[PDB]
Amino acid sequence: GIPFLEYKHFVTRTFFPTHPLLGEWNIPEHCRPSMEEGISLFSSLLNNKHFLIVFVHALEQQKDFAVRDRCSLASLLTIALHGKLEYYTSIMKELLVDLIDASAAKNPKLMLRRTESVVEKMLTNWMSICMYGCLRETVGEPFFLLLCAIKQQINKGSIDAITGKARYTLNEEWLLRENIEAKPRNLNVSFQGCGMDSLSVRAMDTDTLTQVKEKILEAFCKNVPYSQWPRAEDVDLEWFASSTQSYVLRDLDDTSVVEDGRKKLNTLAHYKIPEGASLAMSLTLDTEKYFHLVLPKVLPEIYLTRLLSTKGTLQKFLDDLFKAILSIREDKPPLAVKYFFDFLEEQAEKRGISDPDTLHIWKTNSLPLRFWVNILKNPQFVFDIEKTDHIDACLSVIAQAFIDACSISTNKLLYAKEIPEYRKTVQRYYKQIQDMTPLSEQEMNAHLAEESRKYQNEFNTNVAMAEIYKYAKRYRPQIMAALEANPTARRTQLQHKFEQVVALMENNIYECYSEA
Amino acid sequence: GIPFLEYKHFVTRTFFPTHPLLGEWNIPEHCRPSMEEGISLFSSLLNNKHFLIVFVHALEQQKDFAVRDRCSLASLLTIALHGKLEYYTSIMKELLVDLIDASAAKNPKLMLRRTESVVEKMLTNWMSICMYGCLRETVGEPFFLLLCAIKQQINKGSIDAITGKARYTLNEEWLLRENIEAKPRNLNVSFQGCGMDSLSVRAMDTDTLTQVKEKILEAFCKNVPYSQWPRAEDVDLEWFASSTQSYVLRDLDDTSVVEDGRKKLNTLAHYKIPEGASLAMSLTLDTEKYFHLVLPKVLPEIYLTRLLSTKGTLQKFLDDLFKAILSIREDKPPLAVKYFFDFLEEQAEKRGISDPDTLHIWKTNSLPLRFWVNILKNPQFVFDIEKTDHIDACLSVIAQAFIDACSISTNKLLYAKEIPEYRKTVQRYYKQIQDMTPLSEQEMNAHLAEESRKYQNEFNTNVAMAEIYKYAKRYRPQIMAALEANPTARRTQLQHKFEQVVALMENNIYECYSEA
Amino acid sequence: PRLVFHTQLAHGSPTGRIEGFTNVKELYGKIAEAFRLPAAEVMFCTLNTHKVDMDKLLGGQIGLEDFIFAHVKGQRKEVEVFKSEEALGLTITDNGAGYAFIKRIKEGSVIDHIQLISVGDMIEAINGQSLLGCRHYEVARLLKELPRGRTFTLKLTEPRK
Amino acid sequence: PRLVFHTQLAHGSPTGRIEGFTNVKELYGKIAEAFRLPAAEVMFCTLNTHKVDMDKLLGGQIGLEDFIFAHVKGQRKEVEVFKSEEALGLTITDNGAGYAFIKRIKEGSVIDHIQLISVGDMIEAINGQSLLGCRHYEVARLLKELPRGRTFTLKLTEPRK
Repeated sequence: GIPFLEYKHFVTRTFFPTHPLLGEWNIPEHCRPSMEEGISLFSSLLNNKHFLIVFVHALEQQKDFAVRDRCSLASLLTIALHGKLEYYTSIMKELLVDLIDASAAKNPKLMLRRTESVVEKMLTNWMSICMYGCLRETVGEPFFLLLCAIKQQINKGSIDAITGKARYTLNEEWLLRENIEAKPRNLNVSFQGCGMDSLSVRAMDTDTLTQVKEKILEAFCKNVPYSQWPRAEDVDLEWFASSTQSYVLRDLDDTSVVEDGRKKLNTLAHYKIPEGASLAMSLTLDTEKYFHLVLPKVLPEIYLTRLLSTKGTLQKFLDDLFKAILSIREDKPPLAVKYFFDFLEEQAEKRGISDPDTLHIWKTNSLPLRFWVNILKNPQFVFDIEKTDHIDACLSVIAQAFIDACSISTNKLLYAKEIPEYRKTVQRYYKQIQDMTPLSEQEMNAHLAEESRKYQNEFNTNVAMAEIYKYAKRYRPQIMAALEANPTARRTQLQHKFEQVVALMENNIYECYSEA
Repeated sequence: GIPFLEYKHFVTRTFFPTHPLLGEWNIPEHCRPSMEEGISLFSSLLNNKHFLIVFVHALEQQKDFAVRDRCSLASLLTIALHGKLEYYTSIMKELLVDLIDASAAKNPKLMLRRTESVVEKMLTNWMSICMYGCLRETVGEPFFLLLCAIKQQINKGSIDAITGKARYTLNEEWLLRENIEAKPRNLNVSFQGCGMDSLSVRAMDTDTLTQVKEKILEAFCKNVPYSQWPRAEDVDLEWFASSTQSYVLRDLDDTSVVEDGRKKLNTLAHYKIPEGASLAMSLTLDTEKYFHLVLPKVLPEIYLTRLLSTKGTLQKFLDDLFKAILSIREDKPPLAVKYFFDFLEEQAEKRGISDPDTLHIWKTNSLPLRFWVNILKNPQFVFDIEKTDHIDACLSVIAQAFIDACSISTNKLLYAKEIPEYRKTVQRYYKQIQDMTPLSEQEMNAHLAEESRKYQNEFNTNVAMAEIYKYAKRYRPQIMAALEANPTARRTQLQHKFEQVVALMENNIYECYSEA
Repeated sequence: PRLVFHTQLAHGSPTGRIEGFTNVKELYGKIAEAFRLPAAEVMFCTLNTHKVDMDKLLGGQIGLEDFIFAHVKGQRKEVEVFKSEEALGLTITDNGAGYAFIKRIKEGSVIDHIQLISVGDMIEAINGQSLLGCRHYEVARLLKELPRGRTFTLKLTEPRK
Repeated sequence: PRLVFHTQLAHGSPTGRIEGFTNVKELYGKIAEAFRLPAAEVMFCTLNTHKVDMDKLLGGQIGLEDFIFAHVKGQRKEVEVFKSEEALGLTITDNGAGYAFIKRIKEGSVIDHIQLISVGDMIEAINGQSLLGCRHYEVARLLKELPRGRTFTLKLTEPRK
């Protein structure tokens, strides 16, 4: 029962830094018949390769067409054409060749290192689409179990509510460096008729009540997506101290202590909450002002020990994940990855680039770094789960280890002894792909056509096109200049069919002028 | 064949410092049905005395309702109600009483001295309407002959084209004080098939050719209104010096002389134009740069002589005019003047103001100074004639003499010996009016109704109302406050019928709000 | 849904009438029809000016660009107001159908302080005294008359949302 | 001349259709009719927003506020132009019916200097070569191709005035 996101939200969240692209269109009925035919005609243009390629090149020669914009067009395109992924891939390959031809002067090992062109973002989105199946069927579960394993592990120790520093972590910059006597507590909590009648929730002596409330919310909502949980500040917490009395417990009230100007957040220890205490849950910061646990060359052994102990706990979970990501399920091999890696090798040979290490870099820069590193750092892209600052800092260490495994060569000493074996795994992976029988254009296109067909009515392509047309407007004379320059565009009168759209979208034939 | 203006232009020119008020309405067909009923309803309101009186009082208590504005409302009103002069007079009398009651603290001799209230301008317009008949039937001809007599008289001597100073004038500040040898010339001028074949035009040696051109234009256009004349700069002038040659004559060309930095305007003398010279006329300034005749305690006798000689020439014409203005034609006496003067005496007695000199002042301040002085100074209000700076300066002297005759008590020494006899005439006039049998409200109202009826379709009352409504908008809450204050306005729900108009004119019922 | 447009020739003509048009070519044909001209004689069309103004060129559809939202009566409320100042701070118009409501509430005013009075609220009574038949200026009159230093009672109705 | 307006209840409803209205009271009656409500239930109407925005209150008639002036072909002209600069300085669109004309003439340009070329002038030929069938961008192409330093000839037509 892993809380996977449905494909349209996965796409939405990884394509953009997007409610409009999943619902209806916001064009008033005033100009609705007008823009209806406008977008229709513009879709025909976007699917005309002799247009779209010029259209992208032209836009990319304008200095005020920022990187932020280039990535927007790419994602807008991926959505606009998501029903025609065969065609979309055709365009991406063409634009990738153009990108390689442009970088024929530069060092080959620098290809696809960053995402600063339309095709590079396109490539990332392509990878997102093709790898989503891998997530759903293979990688998602070990990824998720790891996340759980991290959460459970960090919670076996104190965590500072303000700074996020915990006793246990993978990240040495997040070590709670106070030697805090943490006393575990088993609470007996009830909810307002929700779930089971009473649960045994484990908490620490040192937990603020927001922290205790979060732990109780986890205990009562295991089989539910996070987006449906009550927020910790949407629930109250009573303590049945006896049969005659009960008290509301808060992080801050008339009993909170002040030390050197700052107010100390209330903890279970503060209220002298006893072991076994029965609670009831119901529906209902300026660091210079407050504090929790942190009263304010070489790592002392116990801090190193704690980095090791949490490394140790997570290690099987972590291996399982890296194995899932860097291995071929013989059941169903990675067709799209084979297809693209072969395209890389193909383009490499056409230019006499045979250096095994350069090819390794191209593949690494195409899939593990494009896709997987951002997934590890952002599990909120894949699952309906809480994003917390600390767990992200742990995933940062892990993502770094992944990055290092795909490489060829202080804070990097923790996973240092596992990186060689990971490199072997990555290299073995790349080889395994190079060994599996190649797939024809026909087979790939059949697979792509299936992705298109599966997720037909997910995205509002009209809205996507409408956004693309805005760029098409802002550079209308440049686009026109670029179509006039291209022999094939003029021969087919694409200049007319372009302005035909501009006239319709603007409801004004006089939005089409020429200088002389 | 006096070139009188038609009544609607006379009205237009004296009511305002007004093409819109003689033609059609500029309200688009967009809001035409809307504003149609708006203005219709607003006319009903304006003709409701219990509204209009409050409406005027309310507007006159606002500090930012300037004098310029007050006079505009008055003239707009006179036009809006020109078909209902009985009612209009009724309103003016009511507002005049209010104006007298307000000035019950001040000195009685100060009434109607200036035009700084709505009723005072109304009064002037009233006088304009009622006196226009006098102009057409009695005063206009002697006034016009005088103007001709002045023009003819000044032209017997040199006139400087730049400064307007002439040899002959009534105004000592306009005396050409150069002793210029003026030689008269008889020219034989022809026009392009216009009028007679050749005319004998009289000009001076010293005339610039613009001046000569103007003299020829007068000679060819006697029986025609000035507004139809060719402008002097719209005609060329050739000189047949012989049968072999002719030359174009200009104020300025390649033969013009320069003296001490300035260019001297060409004159007949400059071209050595001989006596009897044949010319042909056809259709075609910075004082530091150019000059004409003026090369730059007690009046020397010859300048006094010239003031006397032109005074002398005009004297019979001038007496005739002043007699026409200050006398009762027994044929048809001045009904409107009798009617109003009696209203003055009536209001005077109601307040025990019996001082003969105070009453004299009230009458003087009501008709001779309100109307006649501005007519003398502005003959362009009455006739289709040219307005020249110098003749206006002569009429200034004459107007001053008129002003002095209506009074009771250096530059005023010219007509000094005629003023006593004029005073006798004025006093005799006032008495003659006080002696003629009084006319009933009935008779006056029948006379007014006839003026209304005669000039029915002259003025665009809709446009007039529309302008009035603008003021009605700008002070909508004040008007509303003033209607709420008045017992009779609230009792008749004038507040509703007002806002009913505002809603229609604005096409918005939500242009009607109230604060609380 | 039949649209009718008014029409003149830019150089002077009587006013012709034209039925709604889909594209610009159809417009010229219709204009030429109404003035008995070959349609190839029309050059271009302008809006609300006879002058050759290219900022007023007409190159698209014209039509009703207006969506009308109606607000129905919703929740009935009854609030107390203590008139501490001379000005309550509200503005009152009416819908031209007997109901007078709040068009504005001046910021910082007495009414602006009351959570349960919002804009677009119809006022039905003042101290149980109904306001039926009362124009917006008569309603505002009644409010200003109310004793300063005492509490009055409004019966209100919010539009449904 | 039948107007049709789109209609919703501000709190949510399907879209109803309403025929043109003379005053505001008739509007409410028509709205209530289309949604089967007593007409006394309507409080007020807003335009292009469901929100309670008093700046978008609808308190008057709505209708075609547009007067369409058509420009007919008038005087034919033939002018010479010496292309001394790279840019002639004119802008060319077309009426969507085969005629392409001058929409703009840049101030200070080569064309701006020529008295007998004004805005709204149709261009019919370039050196006697007709421009029938030529889109506005194809006409501007032909002009830029013309030899710089030589003189070309335009056949023009002014709209009648």
